[PDB]
Amino acid sequence: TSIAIGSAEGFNQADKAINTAVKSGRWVMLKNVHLAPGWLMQLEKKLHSLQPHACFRLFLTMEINPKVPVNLLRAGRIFVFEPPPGVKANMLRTFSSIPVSRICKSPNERARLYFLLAWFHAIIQERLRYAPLGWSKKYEFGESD
Amino acid sequence: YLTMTQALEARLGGSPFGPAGTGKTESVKALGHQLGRFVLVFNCDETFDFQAMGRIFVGLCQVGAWGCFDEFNRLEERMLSAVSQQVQCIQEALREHSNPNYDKTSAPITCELLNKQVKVSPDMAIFITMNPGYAGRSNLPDNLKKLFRSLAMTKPDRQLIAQVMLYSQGFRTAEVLANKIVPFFKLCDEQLSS
Amino acid sequence: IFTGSADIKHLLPVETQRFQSISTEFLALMKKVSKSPLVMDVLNIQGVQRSLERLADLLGKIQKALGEYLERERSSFPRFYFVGDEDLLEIIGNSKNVAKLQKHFKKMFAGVSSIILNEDNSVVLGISSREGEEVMFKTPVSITE
Amino acid sequence: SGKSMAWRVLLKALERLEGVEGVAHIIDPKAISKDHLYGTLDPNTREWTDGLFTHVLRKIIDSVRGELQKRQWIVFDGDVDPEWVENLNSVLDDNKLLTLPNGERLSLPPNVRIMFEVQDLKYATLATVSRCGMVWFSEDVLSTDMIFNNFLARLRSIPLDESPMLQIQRDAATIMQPYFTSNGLVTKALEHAFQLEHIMDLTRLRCLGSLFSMLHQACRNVAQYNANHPDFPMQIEQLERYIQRYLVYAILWSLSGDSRLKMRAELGEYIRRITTVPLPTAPNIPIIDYEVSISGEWSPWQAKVPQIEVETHKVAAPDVVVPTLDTVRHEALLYTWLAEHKPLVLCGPPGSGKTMTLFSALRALPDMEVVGLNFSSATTPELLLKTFDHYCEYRRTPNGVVLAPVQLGKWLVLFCDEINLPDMDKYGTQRVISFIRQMVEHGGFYRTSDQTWVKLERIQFVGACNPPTDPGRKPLSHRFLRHVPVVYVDYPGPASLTQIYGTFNRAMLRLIPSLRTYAEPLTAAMVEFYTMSQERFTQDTQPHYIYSPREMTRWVRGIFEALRPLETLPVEGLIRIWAHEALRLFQDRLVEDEERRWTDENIDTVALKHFPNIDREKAMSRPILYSNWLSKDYIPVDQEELRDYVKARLKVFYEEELDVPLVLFNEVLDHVLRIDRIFRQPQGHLLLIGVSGAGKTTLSRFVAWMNGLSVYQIKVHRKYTGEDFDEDLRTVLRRSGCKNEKIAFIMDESNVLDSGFLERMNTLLANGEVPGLFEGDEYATLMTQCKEGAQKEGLMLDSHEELYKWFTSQVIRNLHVVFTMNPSSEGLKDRAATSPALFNRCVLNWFGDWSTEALYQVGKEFTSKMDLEKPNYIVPDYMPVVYDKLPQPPSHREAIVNSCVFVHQTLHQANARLAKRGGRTMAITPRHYLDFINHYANLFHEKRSELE
Amino acid sequence: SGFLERMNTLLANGEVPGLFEGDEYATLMTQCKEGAQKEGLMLDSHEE
Amino acid sequence: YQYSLQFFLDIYHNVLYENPNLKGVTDHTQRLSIITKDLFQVAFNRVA
Amino acid sequence: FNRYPLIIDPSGQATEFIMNEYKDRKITRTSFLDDAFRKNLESALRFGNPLLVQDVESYDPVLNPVLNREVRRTGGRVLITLGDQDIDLSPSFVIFLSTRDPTVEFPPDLCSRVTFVNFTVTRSSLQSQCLNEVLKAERPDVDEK
Ligand SMILES: Nc1ncnc2c1ncn2[C@@H]1O[C@H](COP(=O)(O)OP(=O)(O)OP(=O)(O)O)[C@@H](O)[C@H]1O
Ligand SMILES: Nc1ncnc2c1ncn2[C@@H]1O[C@H](COP(=O)(O)OP(=O)(O)O)[C@@H](O)[C@H]1O
Ligand SMILES: Nc1ncnc2c1ncn2[C@@H]1O[C@H](COP(=O)(O)OP(=O)(O)O)[C@@H](O)[C@H]1O
Ligand SMILES: Nc1ncnc2c1ncn2[C@@H]1O[C@H](COP(=O)(O)OP(=O)(O)O)[C@@H](O)[C@H]1O
Ligand SMILES: [Mg+2]
Ligand SMILES: [Mg+2]
Repeated sequence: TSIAIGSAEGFNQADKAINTAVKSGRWVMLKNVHLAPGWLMQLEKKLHSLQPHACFRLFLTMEINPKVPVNLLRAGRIFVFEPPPGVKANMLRTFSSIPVSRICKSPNERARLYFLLAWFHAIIQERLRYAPLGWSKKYEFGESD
Repeated sequence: YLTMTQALEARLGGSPFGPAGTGKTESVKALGHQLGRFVLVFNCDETFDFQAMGRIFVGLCQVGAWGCFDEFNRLEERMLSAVSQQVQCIQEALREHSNPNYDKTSAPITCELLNKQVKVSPDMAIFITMNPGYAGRSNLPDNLKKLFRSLAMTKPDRQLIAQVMLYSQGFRTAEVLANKIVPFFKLCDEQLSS
Repeated sequence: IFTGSADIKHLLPVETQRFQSISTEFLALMKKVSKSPLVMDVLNIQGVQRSLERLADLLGKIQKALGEYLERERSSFPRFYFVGDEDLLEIIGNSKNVAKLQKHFKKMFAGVSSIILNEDNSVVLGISSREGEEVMFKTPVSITE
Repeated sequence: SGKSMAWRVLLKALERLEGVEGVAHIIDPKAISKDHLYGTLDPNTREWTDGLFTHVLRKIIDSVRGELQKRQWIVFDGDVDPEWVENLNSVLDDNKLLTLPNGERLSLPPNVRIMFEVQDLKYATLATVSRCGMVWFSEDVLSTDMIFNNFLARLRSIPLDESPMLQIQRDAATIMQPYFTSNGLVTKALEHAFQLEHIMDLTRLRCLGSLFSMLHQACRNVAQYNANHPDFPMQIEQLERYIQRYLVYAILWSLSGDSRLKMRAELGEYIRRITTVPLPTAPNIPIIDYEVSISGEWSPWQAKVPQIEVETHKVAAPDVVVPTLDTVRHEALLYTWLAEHKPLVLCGPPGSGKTMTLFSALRALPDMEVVGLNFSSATTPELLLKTFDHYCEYRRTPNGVVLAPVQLGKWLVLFCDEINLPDMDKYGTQRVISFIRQMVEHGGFYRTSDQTWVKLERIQFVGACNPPTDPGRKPLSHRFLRHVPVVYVDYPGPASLTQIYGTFNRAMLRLIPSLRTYAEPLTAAMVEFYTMSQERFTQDTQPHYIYSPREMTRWVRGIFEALRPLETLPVEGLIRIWAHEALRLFQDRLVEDEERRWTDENIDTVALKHFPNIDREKAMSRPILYSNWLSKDYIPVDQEELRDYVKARLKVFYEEELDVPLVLFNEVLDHVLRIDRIFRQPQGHLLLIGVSGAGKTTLSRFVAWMNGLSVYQIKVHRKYTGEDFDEDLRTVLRRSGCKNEKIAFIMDESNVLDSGFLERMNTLLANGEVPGLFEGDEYATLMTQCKEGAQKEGLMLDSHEELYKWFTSQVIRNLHVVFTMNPSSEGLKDRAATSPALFNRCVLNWFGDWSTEALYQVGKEFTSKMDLEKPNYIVPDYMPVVYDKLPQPPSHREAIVNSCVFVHQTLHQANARLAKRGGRTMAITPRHYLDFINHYANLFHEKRSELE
Repeated sequence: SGFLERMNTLLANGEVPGLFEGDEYATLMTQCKEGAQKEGLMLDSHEE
Repeated sequence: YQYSLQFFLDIYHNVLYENPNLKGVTDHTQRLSIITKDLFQVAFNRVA
Repeated sequence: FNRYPLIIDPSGQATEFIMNEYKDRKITRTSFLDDAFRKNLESALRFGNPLLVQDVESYDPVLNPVLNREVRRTGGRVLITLGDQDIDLSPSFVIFLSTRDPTVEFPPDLCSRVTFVNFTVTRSSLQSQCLNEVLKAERPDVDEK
């Protein structure tokens, strides 16, 4: 159950989804939770006093922001997503993201094309680390492109 | 046109961005008129809360019209994040409309907008127009930006526009007139007092 | 609204009785006016100005109570979603007299500014834009049907 | 620059030329909230309510009364910022649409024009500027000659009364015509006046408006002179003399009335250099000291400042004004300005006498009643709306809605005390200022309840303000200043202060004839001390270091109150009371010790210098304490007798009201005396600033119980809202005004959960009355209880106006507010502007933290039960002394107490070190010290018993 | 006997005509307004 | 970079009990060396 | 303690220690956020039972008279003003405020009204815990002995 945070009905949906999933064991995901730090505080307090199902999981997607309460940061485990360190890591991530079935399609050339694409992608984002020289500004060349 | 049609084919939205007066809203309206679509322009602001946007989307999906939301970034960041869910639901409804196995003899495609099932016409589309150069404007969350294909609309071709407008209005010397008026506007911009 | 519709009586009963009372008072006053149509003779009718003010207040109060009915009517015809509450009430009430609807089409259509009708105002021959351009339907639409 | 007149003229000309009726809707976009301008969508009901612009446009579109056949011009007369104007982006674009959040789309009719009349576009974005046709009106477009011609034409054509008076106006205009020419007297004076420096930015139209109003008053004066002399109507020669002299006088008082005395003198010298009008022949006296007699001759103002002898029972009274040169000049100027119903501004340092001067000039106008408003940083047009609701009434006339005072034949004057405090938006706009300007210029405003234009009638505005360079003061809009002339009220000079307070001290000391010979030195000493204080403690150090003639008035009033019951008193007693009042007024607000020591020494030196041949020790023994607890007169009290009396009273207090034991020490006695001084004064509110846990609340409750005041505290919880605070305010006001119950309303800064709380408190402290607190059924119940009360004390009062006035008087007399906060710096600076009354109507007491002496006394008294007796104690060679007044051969007990004080101070230093290292610190309070000594006593007793 | 008169009137009609008056009447009108609004029945004039 | 003590204790428990490098190792000192190396490695991985 | 303690224990061991210490005296656990906090607090005041209140960073000012011990002894009664009502204080009442966030900053009044008890993690304690854990995991017989 994926929910975008930012509205009161969104908060109600998040509360209901968590309440049903802690019993049923499904996964709950809340995006952009950095936009309501107080509600994050009460959410962490509610999470502390729970004995949920074994398979229950809660994902909180946030952008790196000081307004995030440190109580929630200590309560949970943090994973940082950012540009891959280098060309090799970028290409590895790109190849991991694409399913093997998609790349291995009946036109045998397709894979090579994908490889080329990956390389090109892994180039341009890398040039973003050199802001004045690689480009003229920090374009948002991301996974959607 | 190329970028917007590419976005439409993938059932995504369009996001032309650039400074004011570059022809973004007018370009979107012109593209909608080229395809014979009913295009509605909305001057968004902070009072466009979640239920208002949901009602607008319900109306657009039922009628099958185009929604050109100009100054999209004037909404609150939390509110943009909230609207992203409705945008994603609408795009998924359009995508399952685009599938081959389904035919118009089956049940109509519906999406869950405002806790109700609403039919989605295939002609409906969503376009957002913004200029990220203003200070104080909200920043679109990434989960919402990935739902739109963006395009920089920064420098309109003033010379060609002037030439064609003067030619179509009956000016016999339209070429020289445009070639004199466009540089004159440039000189007026960067020669007079600021 | 309350005479050309059936479900409104079952769904808004309080509004139905109150509007019936208001209509009774309005018809009584208008009959008194019709007996002697002299503007002065109307003027010196005792307690008429405050009666009209009360009538206006009550009618305005009733208008604010038709939100759900208007929402359902919008659900009936999608383009009504781009029509305000008072304009939608005017359209639905004056559906019999289509002459007053010509000013409301610009809100519902891209280029349609008025419809073309025969002398009986019973059959829709075609449409017209704001600049006078006209489109004639190949098969006309019958309002009576 | 002639913009408004230009578009009005164009509208009228188009209407006459084309036969199309022109209708213009003037809207001030920034005078109302954007929700009130464009509309609201109810989050619960989802029902759309139109704003002002939306309602106007929708009414034009509907064309029920044929608005589509007219030429409609919607003029946005106000500041433009990208918050409200961007919602017009579709309106100003080729879409020509207004798109509302509810999905409604309004098409702009072809006959509607959207116009903006603005003075600048320094905040408007490019998307907004590019969408509109620009017309730039330079200031040179409207020449000064144009304004002069308009003024003269109106003077010759329009009667000022509502014809002999028209003849007066025409004759005056004929006399004034030579001076109202290019390069003439007025233009030269104007171009020179821009070279001078003023308390506010000078504009041509403000000066011209002040001059025109004063000239109209001159014509009215001529009319009155003719009326009072029917046998001989005033002739041409005397008329010419009078008009020329009055014109030069009005030029002087307009073009330099908002500047220092030096700039007025410079303008007078320049005018005398350039003009040809006859002038006073004094060698060095500047022209500004001469008024213009109705006979047509220069007359010194000094003739109208007689040396008066105030009544002995009315010394330092609020309504008593000692005439002074500046006093009479400013009073005449204010009378002239108010008589024309022209709004005005009193600018000057706080306590200079702006409010006093305005009220004194208001005495000469009996048809005119004043209502006080105290603007704050959170002040919005809602305050003005509440005041209009209370004192005015909306009546419907065939021309529209008219808002007028309920009391017929009288002019209501809204004296707003803090014009320049309201928070300026980040686009350089004060909402209440724009709203006031909308009333002043257009004679009305918009009711947002139904978006209806309401015209003011018989309503006048007077503003007060400190100079805009002061902290928390914002410069007023230029477009607002063009309607309101500004007059600078500066602090009285040493000579004027000497005169006024010598008169007061004479009328005071006439009670004791033996002291009558000491009036001249006493006053001088006062002034001298005050002078040094004003130049020693500036606002640059602390926000509350503001000394004004209010301090001198309080000094005189306190000395009079002390000397009132006494039958005889030596010079030593008078000196002691003088020093005591000086300490209570100048040393209570001091923050750290060096300033208090400086004040003590300087009072010593001033008393010695201005009062020689007196016993220094008899009149100035350092523990100066006065009380009326051990007697019936406010006489000096011994420290030990006071300590025993307070101990007995506290023993009663513990059993009766609050069972919390207290440790007595000298600062507690001083503090309870200070609180008792204020609980005995009318409208006496306290502001206690000190560390939490220092006993401010407990001492306040103890003193209130001593004085019989009922202690009231609001019970704040998590879900406390503004409505709960309003309910508590209504309860306390009902108890304090309808039942004649003296109440001590004690409140802490922690109780303030919203700026609305501070706004309500500001209004209540300043006026003793919240305008919008009682309304509806609460108001009716309030009048009921007020009537029962008024008939209970035998007052025959039935109508609502005087019942409410009596209720306000009862609240003023019976309610005392105690405010407690911690001694923060940024917080104090913020509150200095957020609630100005907290520093103007509240007596400030800086309790601070417990001093080292206070800690030592507390420890010594508390550990008296503990043994701490070691006869063979060996004093170390280097005793680490902490209490500097500790005996040098200390006992074991004294060493123990010194160690305890050192422990407290080393915790202070440890927290200082953690704060410096970037760590997190928790404040150390005297409650920590009390816990430490309590644990010490308990552990000592336990361990001794166990060992034994 | 006034107690019995008031009780008789209240029992027979459900309302005592002279019980609410003055400020009590205005307060009753306000509470009646808010109670009718809470129920979902909109009323503004005193008689209804 | 806000980490609780429970996070470090979970790291320690994983190194002690859920360590894949202690399949058949039975020597106490060898197990201790493996535990130390895996503690450093797992702490770095989880924190990083 | 002389003033009622405020406990700062991120690990939560201090709360367990307090509950076990006062278990025989019927200690109950509540929170400032709980809607039953008021009734639980007044019950503890009246019956003199130990009370443990968590989430002190959401402090309710209603405890201000209780923390300051503003008791009034009249007519043989010891009264505490809990909000707007007087309650017969029992001499055996005791309260413990707790929090799990060491980074919270309290206003000076609250810091004055309570005595702080910080349950920080020391190097010696951590070394002891880790040594015991490794001994139990790798040398179960030795740890059990
Ligand atoms: N053509 C004119 N002839 C004579 N007097 C004029 C003329 N135009 C304006 N005035 C006068 O000069 C003054 C200018 O006022 P006006 O309302 O025109 O200013 P504005 O440009 O709109 O200024 P603001 O932005 O401060 O409102 C007024 O006293 C007005 O009566
Ligand atoms: N390709 C074009 N041909 C003709 N006119 C154009 C073109 N592009 C822009 N314009 C004109 O420029 C003006 C401003 O464009 P607009 O839609 O306001 O852009 P933006 O969305 O950046 O504000 C419009 O009036 C439009 O008619
Ligand atoms: N000429 C004077 N005669 C009598 N009192 C004066 C005179 N000048 C100043 N004062 C004293 O100065 C004080 C002025 O305070 P106020 O008018 O409230 O200042 P402001 O208007 O700046 O707030 C009064 O209390 C008054 O006693
Ligand atoms: N002089 C004193 N002797 C003993 N205790 C004191 C003294 N002053 C304050 N206290 C303690 O302070 C507590 C009340 O503090 P309070 O006055 O509410 O702090 P604040 O001054 O910040 O309002 C009481 O419980 C009392 O024990
Ligand atoms: Mg645009
Ligand atoms: Mg103007």
